[PDB]
Amino acid sequence: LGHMRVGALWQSNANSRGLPNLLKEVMAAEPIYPYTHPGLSAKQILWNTKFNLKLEKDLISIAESAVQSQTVNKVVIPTMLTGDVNPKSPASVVAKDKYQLAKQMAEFQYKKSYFEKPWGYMFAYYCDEDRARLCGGIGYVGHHGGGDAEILSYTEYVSTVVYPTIFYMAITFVVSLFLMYYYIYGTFFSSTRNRF
Amino acid sequence: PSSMAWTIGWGFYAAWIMKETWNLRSSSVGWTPITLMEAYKTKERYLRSKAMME
Amino acid sequence: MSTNKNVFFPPALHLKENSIFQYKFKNLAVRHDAARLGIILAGPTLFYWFTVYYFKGMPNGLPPVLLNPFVNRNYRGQKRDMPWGTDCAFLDTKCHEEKDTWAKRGPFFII
Amino acid sequence: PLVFDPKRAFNDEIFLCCSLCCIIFLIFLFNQYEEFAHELSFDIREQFG
Amino acid sequence: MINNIMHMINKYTLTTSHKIIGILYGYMGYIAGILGYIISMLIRMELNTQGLAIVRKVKEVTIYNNWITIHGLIMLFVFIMPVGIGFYGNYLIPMLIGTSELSMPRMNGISFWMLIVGVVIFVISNVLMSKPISSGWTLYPPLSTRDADNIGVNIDLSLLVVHVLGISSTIGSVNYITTNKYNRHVGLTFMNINIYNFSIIVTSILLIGSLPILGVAITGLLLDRNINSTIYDVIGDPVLYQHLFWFFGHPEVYVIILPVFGLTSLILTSIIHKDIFGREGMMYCIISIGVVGYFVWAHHMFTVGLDIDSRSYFSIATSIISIPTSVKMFSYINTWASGRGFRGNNSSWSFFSFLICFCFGGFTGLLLSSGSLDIMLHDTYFVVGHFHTVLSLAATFGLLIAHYFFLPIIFSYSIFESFSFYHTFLLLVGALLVFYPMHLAGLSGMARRVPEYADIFIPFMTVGFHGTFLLIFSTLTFIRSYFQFLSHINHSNYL
Amino acid sequence: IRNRLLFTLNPTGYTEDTYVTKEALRRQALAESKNLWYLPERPVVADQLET
Amino acid sequence: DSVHVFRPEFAQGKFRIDLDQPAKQNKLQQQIYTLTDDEREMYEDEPYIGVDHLYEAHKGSKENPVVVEAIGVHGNDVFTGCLGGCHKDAADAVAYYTIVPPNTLAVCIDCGIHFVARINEQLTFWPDGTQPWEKVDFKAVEGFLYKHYKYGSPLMI
Amino acid sequence: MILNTNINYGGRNSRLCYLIPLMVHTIFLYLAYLIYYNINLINIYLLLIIIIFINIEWPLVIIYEYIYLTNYNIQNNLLYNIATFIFLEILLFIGFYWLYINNIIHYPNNLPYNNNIAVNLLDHLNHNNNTDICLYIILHNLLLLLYVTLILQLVHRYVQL
Amino acid sequence: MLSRLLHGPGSDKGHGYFHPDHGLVDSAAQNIRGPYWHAENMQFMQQETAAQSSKLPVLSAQDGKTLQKIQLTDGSKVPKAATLVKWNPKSVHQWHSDDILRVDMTKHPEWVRTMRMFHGTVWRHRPEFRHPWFSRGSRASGIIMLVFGAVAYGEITFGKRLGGV
Ligand code: HEA
Ligand code: HEA
Ligand SMILES: CCCCCCCCCCCCCCCCCC(=O)OC[C@H](COP(=O)([O-])OCC[N+](C)(C)C)OC(=O)CCCCCCCCCCCCCCCCC
Ligand SMILES: [Cu+2]
Ligand SMILES: [Zn+2]
Repeated sequence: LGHMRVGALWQSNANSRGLPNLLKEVMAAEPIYPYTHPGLSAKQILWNTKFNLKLEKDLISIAESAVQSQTVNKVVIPTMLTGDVNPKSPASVVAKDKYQLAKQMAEFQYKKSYFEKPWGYMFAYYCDEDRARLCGGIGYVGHHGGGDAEILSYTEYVSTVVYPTIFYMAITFVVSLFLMYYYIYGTFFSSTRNRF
Repeated sequence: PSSMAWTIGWGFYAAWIMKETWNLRSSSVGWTPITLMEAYKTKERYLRSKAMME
Repeated sequence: MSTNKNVFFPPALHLKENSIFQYKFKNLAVRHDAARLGIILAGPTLFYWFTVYYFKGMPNGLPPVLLNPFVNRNYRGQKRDMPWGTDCAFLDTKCHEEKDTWAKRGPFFII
Repeated sequence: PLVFDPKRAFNDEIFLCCSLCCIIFLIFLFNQYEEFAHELSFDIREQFG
Repeated sequence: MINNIMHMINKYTLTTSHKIIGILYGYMGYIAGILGYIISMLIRMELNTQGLAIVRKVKEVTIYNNWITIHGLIMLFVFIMPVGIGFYGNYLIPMLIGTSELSMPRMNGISFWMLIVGVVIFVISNVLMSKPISSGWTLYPPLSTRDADNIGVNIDLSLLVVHVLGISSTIGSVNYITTNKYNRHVGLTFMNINIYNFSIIVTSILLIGSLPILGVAITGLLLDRNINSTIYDVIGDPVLYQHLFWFFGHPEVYVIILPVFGLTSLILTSIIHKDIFGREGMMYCIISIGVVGYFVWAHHMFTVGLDIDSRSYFSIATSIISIPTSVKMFSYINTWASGRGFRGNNSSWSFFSFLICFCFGGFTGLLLSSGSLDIMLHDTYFVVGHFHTVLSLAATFGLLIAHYFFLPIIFSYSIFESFSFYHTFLLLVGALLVFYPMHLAGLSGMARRVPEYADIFIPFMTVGFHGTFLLIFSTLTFIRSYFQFLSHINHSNYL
Repeated sequence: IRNRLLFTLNPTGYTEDTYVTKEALRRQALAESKNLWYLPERPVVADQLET
Repeated sequence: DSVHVFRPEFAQGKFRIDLDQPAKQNKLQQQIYTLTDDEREMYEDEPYIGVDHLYEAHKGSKENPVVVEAIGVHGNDVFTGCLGGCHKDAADAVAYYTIVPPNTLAVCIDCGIHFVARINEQLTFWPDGTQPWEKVDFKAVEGFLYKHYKYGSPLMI
Repeated sequence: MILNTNINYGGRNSRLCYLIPLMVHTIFLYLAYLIYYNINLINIYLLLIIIIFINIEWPLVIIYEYIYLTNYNIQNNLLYNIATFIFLEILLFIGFYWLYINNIIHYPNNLPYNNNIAVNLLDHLNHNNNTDICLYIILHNLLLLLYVTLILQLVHRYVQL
Repeated sequence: MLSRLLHGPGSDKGHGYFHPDHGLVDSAAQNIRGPYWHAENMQFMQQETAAQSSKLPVLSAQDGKTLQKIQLTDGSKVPKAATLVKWNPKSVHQWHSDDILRVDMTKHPEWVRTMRMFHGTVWRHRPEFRHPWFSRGSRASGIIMLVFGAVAYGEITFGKRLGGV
């Protein structure tokens, strides 16, 4: 029977490889709490966790008691079309006045400095790493593409590459027809020469 | 075509089968005198030819 | 919950006819199929035997066909070895008896 | 227990129809075999035959 | 251990898994191809030399005739259909439509082992028995039936081999059609399936319609030989036999070629990183070629004495079938443009050679379509040049594209590109030196199926000699490359 | 060889790897019940040639 | 007057699974069709319904993703896909497939769409005629589910 | 509890993957041996017994797979395959009719006998009449087969309703 | 019509597929919600429960109340004391009612054969293995055919038919 497995817990096989933990891959052998809880030691972190846990318990109890023992003065039933499972979301994601524009601009600047450039650099590294993985004779890296490739849109390509090519093909067609007829028969419109 | 068309077609097929049955039997009966006459004629011709050759 | 209930104890349904048969012969498709069957039974079959009765004591005077003449008795010198050895047609039972054709029997098994 | 029931078998339409069709097919086979041997003059070694 | 041996045998004999049956089909197809190539080398050595250098007798030319007939049959029925259709058809068809197995799983195993019994009977009859069949792959009577050199049971066993091969192909065709029709994942419409799947479907439709007629023809041959009937003798119609055979015959060649088109399109989509140009057009052209191929069969019979109006009709129909193939060629040429195909890839260069050689073969075969001009080119080496620059230079290179593409995916090892380049380039050059001259030898008047030729045809056969040496080099390189593919390193040191 | 022929006479019967004799059952039963006085015995160990 | 009893369909297994819950199984095996060329032309010039699309969050946002459900084994990667052209710059010739871990937020950076392919296992009662005909409670189901989670169960193949 | 897979019939390994090919091989070698030595290597009844016994596996597996593995997708596949098989049989009959009628549609023919008119009373119907073809019995058999077709269609529809 | 000949909607492309008038009926609907195309000319009968079968091997998996709720009938002659309930189309629940009379189709040979395939035999993944001796015969036949083929090849090639030695 060999080494039969015991239980049926998850194993990384061909059908499943799991969801990678990038945080542990990057922060390997380095603590995370100096970034998530700056300036605190382990005992302070534990004490803070305990204090906040008790406070959260109290607040949750208060909220549940409130919601479960309040008198109903109004009933709100949203309007939806028949056959529709859920009502449409009443929240819009587009700024309407200029103050909302300024608020979203400040948010965008922060996000750019702190959430978008990190994504860009991570993706650039991922692309280069895929290249390195496929390099060295394993895959077809460097066989085509690169940064010197000339990428053209559909309109540019058809207008500047396809039509001139077909034009040259047509001219070649006519010229070859005439030259081949002359070569074989020795005339242009009279079939064989010295015969008719 | 509907079911009525198919019933009509089956009726026509039955009529054709009946026609063929009757025609076959009547023709088989009707060729007996002709075949007998042909046999007698060829028998007579054979005997006459043998007599002449002898 | 499962449909197996109606498989184990299917409902019983009430008819106004003495049997399903009668009830099932009110559909026009079944009626037309029965009509076709009756057409074939009535017309051709009863007529066939009628002709058999009408010409029971009369000859079949159709002239015989002419297959192979006397001068072509050798079939132009063509080989005529059947796969069963002799030179007899498969269903010419009488001709087989004049050429055995069955003395060369094999074994029941490979040996 | 699983026991064959001739009563139910004979009170079933599919059993009757298939048996009748098999019988008619056997009759047809025997009749066609009877015309291949003792009816015809031409064998399988001819042009039309 | 007995348990391990029985497990292996049962794994490869009781299987009904499409992947396993696909690899079995591929292996058998490659082996049959190699055997046919060896026989072809014997043929070429007979042709390359003067004075019957190999057979040494005029009474023994039946050996050469056996060679040509078995070469034709092996290469057509046992090499290119098991590889083109059986191998990638079973392996890929369920995968591309997102299903588990083909419908009728058992019939797949039945099909493969029917192929195997056919190969076994054929090899035992034509190798281990004396005086085999010597009538070309087109088993024309009365040569096949009424002939002194064809009396043994080897001929009958070969005919029954043709029967079993037909049975296997029919089973495969039915299975492919049924699986593609009903087993597509939700959201995949019939005409959006992969182009290879559609080509397999049309090939299957071709095989279903025509094989029973070939079965009838071969049974006629068997009955003539054994029951001593005159179906095709002097009181018969050898032309009837030819009509039936060729009603099967041309659908067979289009069956051979269409899956190569499907595979080439699929692999192109994979290796150029761009979709097919005019996918709908290519699919419709495939189905059009499939349908039109059923109305042209008698273009192989322009000299048997057809009616003049029938000759005109068959030339017309051949032109009609020419049209959609041109559409497909233009679609391929435009597909390759604006792509990013790998520039050091045996698949890319094999595609180039496939395209060029197929265009050349199509043109040469379009010359043969005209009835009148077929008076001067029937049963010459022009026809051999045609159907070898098609079969042995386009269909073969399509299978080489598939081979150099799917090996890293089936086995998980890369491909030795330089080695494979040597193989492919020498295969191209060596074949072009053997087959191209045949064309100009056909026009000059050389007849086919002859081991000895007049002194006027020396240069063509000298060029053929050169080509045969190059072909030997190329095929040895190929087999050695594959052996090296599955072998670990043999030298290693410290630098 | 003969052993293979012994268990194939009953196609629905056990095989060599799943057949247990009465003595083997008794030994397994003694082993399972952790009797103090059951002194386990060593199976006959064979070298290469014997096998 | 007579009594008739229609002959029931006795088949079990896959057939009885299909006939117990025809909505779910039909959903699994119901073919849906895509637009032809003229239909694509007729669809591309249809109008939006209201000005909501100018304000709301589209279907496929980081907060309103496209959640899809497959059947399989827990933890097995899910096969999903587009029909192409969710964006102007994305290909549309043929369907494009994807292999993604289950129960995770994935983003297609071809079109820009966030999706939640996830797996629901089709655990069903052993179809041998012992299925329950009336409402069942959580006890027996609790035992079966515990055994399946800890050890696994056979496949209906 | 069981885990439910796709609707597709996954498939089972079987011995029919090689038994049917071996049966074909046996039949063809039997024919070859009968051709060579004009005798039977194995009794024909024994051969037919082997052939019948090999093919009893189909109904058994069919029963046990219908009881357990069947749904509408599988049924549609099976019915489409049945249709294709019927089509193949039709094509086989077409090929054999082609074989038969090839020399009959072509009216002119070189005959051993005379078929011109005004030479004998019966010559003018020699080529266009094979007057031994058992027409009466053929019509009787036709009636039998019409019986079978109509009865079977009636019963099929009746049970289907 | 080609469309109707090839089992399509027909002339009207918005039309359904089933035509129960000429035998093209819906098996799924019949099995799940009964043949509602016979609804106008058939009626359920309403008033021996199924509890007598509560101890059988396959019906013991059900609760006692479930079998008590089911009422049985001989299934041959109309119970003269039983009222008639109209069969209502478009109602998916009337086929599952417990108030209507039913018939115990558990002694049907097909029922017994199915449950035996599930409850009366050891489960084999291969139906051919479900019959042990037949599988033995089949593998023996395979070996016999192999031997026959080998012997025939040997005899035909060498010209000696093994009967003289
Ligand atoms: C698919 C069919 C096929 C293939 C591949 C070939 C391959 C070759 N054939 Fe032929 N041939 C026929 C089909 C084929 N042939 C037919 C039908 C006839 C007519 C028979 C008749 O006339 O009666 C014929 C007849 C024929 C003749 C007739 C001679 C005569 O009639 O006078 C000659 C001689 O020159 C010839 C030569 C060759 C050569 C030199 C090769 C090759 O050596 C050249 C290319 C070599 C290859 C390398 C292909 C082999 C591939 C393998 C190595 C397997 C590996 C797999 C792949 C590479 C994917 N062939
Ligand atoms: C897979 C193999 C294969 C393929 C694809 C073909 C394709 C074609 N074949 Fe042939 N053929 C054979 C395999 C094949 N053949 C074999 C094995 C034999 C010999 C059988 C035997 O006798 O032994 C044979 C024999 C054969 C003959 C017999 C000659 C003779 O026996 O007398 C003829 C003649 O009609 C013929 C014609 C054609 C034509 C017209 C095509 C067309 O499909 C080709 C059309 C392709 C194009 C035309 C190219 C596209 C062109 C353009 C890019 C545009 C140009 C268009 C215009 C000018 C309008 N083939
Ligand atoms: C003898 C001539 C070549 C005969 C072989 C022709 C192949 C026939 C088709 C079937 C293929 C079968 C297998 C093929 C095996 C390998 C064939 C082979 O030799 O391929 C390599 C040959 C020769 O390649 P190459 O010599 O150009 O390679 C040098 C290029 N780099 C920089 C990468 C080292 O293939 C081709 O050249 C085909 C593509 C033609 C495009 C020409 C571009 C020139 C290269 C860039 C230089 C700088 C700009 C110059 C300006 C452009 C003006 C010309
Ligand atoms: Cu052709
Ligand atoms: Zn997308």
